[PDB]
Amino acid sequence: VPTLPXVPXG
Amino acid sequence: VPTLPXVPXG
Amino acid sequence: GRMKFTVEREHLLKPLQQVSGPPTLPILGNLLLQVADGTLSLTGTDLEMEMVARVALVQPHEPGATTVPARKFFDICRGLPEGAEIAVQLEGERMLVRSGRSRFSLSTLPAADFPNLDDWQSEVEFTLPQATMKRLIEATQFSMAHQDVRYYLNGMLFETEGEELRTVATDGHRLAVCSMPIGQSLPSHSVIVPRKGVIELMRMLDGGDNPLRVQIGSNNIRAHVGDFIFTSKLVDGRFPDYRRVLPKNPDKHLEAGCDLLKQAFARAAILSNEKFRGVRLYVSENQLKITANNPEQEEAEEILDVTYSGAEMEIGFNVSYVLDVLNALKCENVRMMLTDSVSSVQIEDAASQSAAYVVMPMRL
Amino acid sequence: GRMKFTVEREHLLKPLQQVSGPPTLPILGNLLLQVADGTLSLTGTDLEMEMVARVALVQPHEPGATTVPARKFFDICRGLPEGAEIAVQLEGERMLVRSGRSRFSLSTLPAADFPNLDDWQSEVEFTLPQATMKRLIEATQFSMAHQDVRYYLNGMLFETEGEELRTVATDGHRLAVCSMPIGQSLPSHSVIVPRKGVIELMRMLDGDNPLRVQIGSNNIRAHVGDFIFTSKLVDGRFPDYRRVLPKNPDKHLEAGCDLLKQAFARAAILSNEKFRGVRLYVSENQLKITANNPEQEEAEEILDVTYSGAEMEIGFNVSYVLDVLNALKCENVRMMLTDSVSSVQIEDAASQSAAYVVMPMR
Repeated sequence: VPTLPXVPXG
Repeated sequence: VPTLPXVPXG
Repeated sequence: GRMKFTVEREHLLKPLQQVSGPPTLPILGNLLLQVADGTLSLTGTDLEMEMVARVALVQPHEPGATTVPARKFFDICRGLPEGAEIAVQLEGERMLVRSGRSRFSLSTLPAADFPNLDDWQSEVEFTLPQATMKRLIEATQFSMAHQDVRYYLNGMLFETEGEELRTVATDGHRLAVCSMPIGQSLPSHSVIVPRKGVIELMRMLDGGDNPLRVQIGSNNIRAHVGDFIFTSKLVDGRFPDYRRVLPKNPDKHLEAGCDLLKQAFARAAILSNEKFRGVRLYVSENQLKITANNPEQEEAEEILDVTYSGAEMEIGFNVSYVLDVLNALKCENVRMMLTDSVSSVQIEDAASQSAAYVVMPMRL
Repeated sequence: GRMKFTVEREHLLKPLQQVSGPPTLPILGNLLLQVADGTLSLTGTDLEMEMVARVALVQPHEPGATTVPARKFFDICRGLPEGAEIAVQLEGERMLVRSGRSRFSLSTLPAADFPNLDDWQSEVEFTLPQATMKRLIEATQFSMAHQDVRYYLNGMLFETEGEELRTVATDGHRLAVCSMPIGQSLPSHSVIVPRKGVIELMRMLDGDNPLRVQIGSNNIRAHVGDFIFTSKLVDGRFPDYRRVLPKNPDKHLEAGCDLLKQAFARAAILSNEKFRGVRLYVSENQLKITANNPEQEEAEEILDVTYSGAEMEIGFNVSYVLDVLNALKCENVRMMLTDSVSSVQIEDAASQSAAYVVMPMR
């Protein structure tokens, strides 16, 4: 379940 | 909180 | 097996919903499907009650039987577009459902393991309007206990006598009884219908012109509506006799408007104890005063014009029980029959004796 | 004190309902009542936000202030009959409510203990239709996180830029963004409204008449009719929605909103109850949706669509997808894809004001 490309956090 | 007098039970 | 059928969505939807009585054994979550003699039969059960629906098959079919997950099958047919055609066949341990370019493959269990409910001799038999059954249950359902040690109080008594069918429900603090004529000479018989049977019963009524046929048989009750048949076990126990909790000679008769009394009690209840909910009634000549207090020392007072000429009296009541009765009566004028501050009160529609309600007072 | 007023039930009902929309501190369950200058003021707070209503007093009254249990006072007024008059006066540590032959005595707490929100400098100020604010919130509310350790994701971003007001919400897996024009030159500003603030904002909307907003460094305020709402902002750094929008999603798919929704809803019946994964096979003018659950049951849907790109198969959480389709209420939907491991962008085919981004599954 990969995540929105958020930095940090994903 | 008395009860309806069922017989038994009240 | 060989089971195969094709039917319109519109003819399958109400059958499926009714047998899908909304964490059990695997097979009990499934519907039994049977194709035979131009008829599709759908059955759902929980070992205690059973629901069977019949659907006519006007398109080619092949006899057979299987079981499929009930909710998933109903959601599939309900999710299809209106006017859809649903084709069903078996393929090993799977049921293939096809409609348009939608394909579904549901897991099955053998029909030979679906439990059949054995036969029983019908002892009482009668038919009555759906509206009559609806009135009998709605008049008393709210008084039933819930998860009571006395398992016989969780259900609703169904009593036959002369020309009338009667329902009774009580939880030990309040009682409701309602009798209705049905125009048939019936024997005398007293049975307890469990809580879930009452609910399923209520579910069967479509407010239509298809009369309801009842069969009662010692340990089982059966109901027929159109192409539907509901069967339920009875509760094994002795129900208390409502005739012995009716107050004798409640000679203090108070009459008041149904709506005004209800609004006055609803307002006073705001400042009553959250746990015990006690309100206090002062009955005097043509006047009723209702008061309520809570641990925070807040106070409410209502004064109503009523019809009353008996002795003055002070009596307390769980206001929730009183409101329950007033909402069930849906009346224009209500009649309260009082005896004294420690005795039960009988409440009725001022212009109808078909229903009666008995409520014990509290001490304040 | 001397507080005393008599007012029609009908003029007090809606005011009371709006302020008493909340088991915390005793005083926080109470409304602050104030009689002053021919006006009755009702205030409710939860220490982080507050609602204030003002009602005109056309009958004799005496100034004063007290606090009274909100829910009980509301239920009393709403329980009184239509056209009733409600007379209120103070009797020591109690408030007496009279109407007809109905009497109520409620306990009070001193008004001096009702908490005041600090003053703050307004930095951005604008007005806009209530319907516009309604659209902005409804377009993105469902995408907010709930109880996320990233406290800032539990709210909704409100961003001003040029002529447009913008809203953004995301929980780390999907994101929603909606921009509307308000016709005013605005300063660039970006603040996070907390979850409960968004709810109260929606409650005070009906949808043509104006709504006035004031944004500060740590507070936001909204004026609607005789109502004023104030909330504290969330102190954090909201991610940049520009950096999660897929770059160059060249695969464009268009389909019927309703037909696509019904297909996904049927497929979801046989998807995994926990992961809710469905598989999308896209080919020339065709979409094929499949679902499988641990019990080895299988669903399949085939739809006619508008698509001319390379063949691709990509998985999705069918609940996130349906959420977007329920939010769009569209005729035709447009999905912009890149590859099987990259985010997708979903919009109304005939409206760019709102966009949705959803990450795929494996």
